[PDB]
Amino acid sequence: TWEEWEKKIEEYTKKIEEILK
Amino acid sequence: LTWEEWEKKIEEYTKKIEEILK
Amino acid sequence: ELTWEEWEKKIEEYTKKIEEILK
Amino acid sequence: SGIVQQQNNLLRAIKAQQHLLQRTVWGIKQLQARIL
Amino acid sequence: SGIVQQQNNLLRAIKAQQHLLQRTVWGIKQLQARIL
Amino acid sequence: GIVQQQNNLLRAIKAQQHLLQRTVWGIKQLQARIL
Repeated sequence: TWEEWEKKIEEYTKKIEEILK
Repeated sequence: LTWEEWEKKIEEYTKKIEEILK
Repeated sequence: ELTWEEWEKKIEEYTKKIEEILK
Repeated sequence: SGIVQQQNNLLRAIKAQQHLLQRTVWGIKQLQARIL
Repeated sequence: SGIVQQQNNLLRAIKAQQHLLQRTVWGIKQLQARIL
Repeated sequence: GIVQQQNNLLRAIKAQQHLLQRTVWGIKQLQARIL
């Protein structure tokens, strides 16, 4: 599902930005 | 380059990366 | 609002920026 | 903040970027199936 | 060029690859909206 | 050690760069097909 897909995108995105602070 | 050659090249590099993170 | 051709250039810009950092 | 912690940090960023990349692959494949 | 310099190199490459990843996400979402 | 871990990260980033290029190619393929 694109709704499922969209959420995982913004999940892993903010996880990365937190890692690169 | 076909979409079948694209899928394999992806999976090829995919397994190559995960094996690096072993 | 970013247009495909402005998108293509930004790809190339950052791509070359990667090769320069590795190479 | 030492070299060891930062290496652990970069590893984690790559691990998280690998998950992002996989999800983009799935998206392209989906579109390719619908378009073609 | 040494461990410190190589670590800064890797950090910079990872940061720019994240810019790449974000732009591929934007491209997929553009296609997906147009298709659907 | 740290040296063998840095070499690992270098190889992983370079191969991940290969991946990104081919996913760019896919987006460009679909985009050219639509327009």
